[PDB]
Amino acid sequence: KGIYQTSNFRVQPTESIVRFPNITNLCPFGEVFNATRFASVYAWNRKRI
Amino acid sequence: SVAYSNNSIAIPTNFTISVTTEILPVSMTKTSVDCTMYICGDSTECSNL
Ligand SMILES: *[C@@H]1O[C@H](CO)[C@@H](O[C@@H]2O[C@H](CO)[C@@H](O)[C@H](O)[C@H]2NC(C)=O)[C@H](O)[C@H]1NC(C)=O
Ligand SMILES: CCCCCCCCCCCCCCCCCC(=O)O
Ligand SMILES: *[C@@H]1O[C@H](CO)[C@@H](O)[C@H](O)[C@H]1NC(C)=O
Repeated sequence: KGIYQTSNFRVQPTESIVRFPNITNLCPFGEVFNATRFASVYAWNRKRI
Repeated sequence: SVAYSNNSIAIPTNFTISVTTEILPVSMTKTSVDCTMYICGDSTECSNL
């Protein structure tokens, strides 16, 4: 007999949402991994994606 | 410096009724802790671990 503390009141999620930016184009996989020429290691090329 | 002598006494002729306060703590706040909420708040993987 007595009063007992239990877990705090839990609420389960009902649905899952995903919010990504409006992006359409594919990344330049051909330009990066299928380039005709590659740089030398001392002059390594940096490309912004 | 008390004027001590071997045959001298000091006797009050009046009195003061004095009221003073004493403050004592009795109780502190009662607390309870949900461990799962504190450590692994709404994370099922953390709760299972
Ligand atoms: C004992 O002390 C009380 C208070 O400390 C004295 O009463 C005061 O007496 C003066 C002069 O008569 C008054 O102006 C005050 O208003 C009195 N105060 C109060 C609270 O009554 C009292 O006279 C003292 N008695 C002796 C014999 O010394
Ligand atoms: C064209 C540049 C793409 C930049 C992508 C940035 C985000 C990182 C995601 C990973 C991309 C490379 C994954 C390579 C796939 C490896 C497949 C394999 O295991 O054979
Ligand atoms: C890679 O480049 C070569 C030569 O331009 C081409 O024949 C091939 O189709 C390219 N592959 C891809 C996956 O783009």
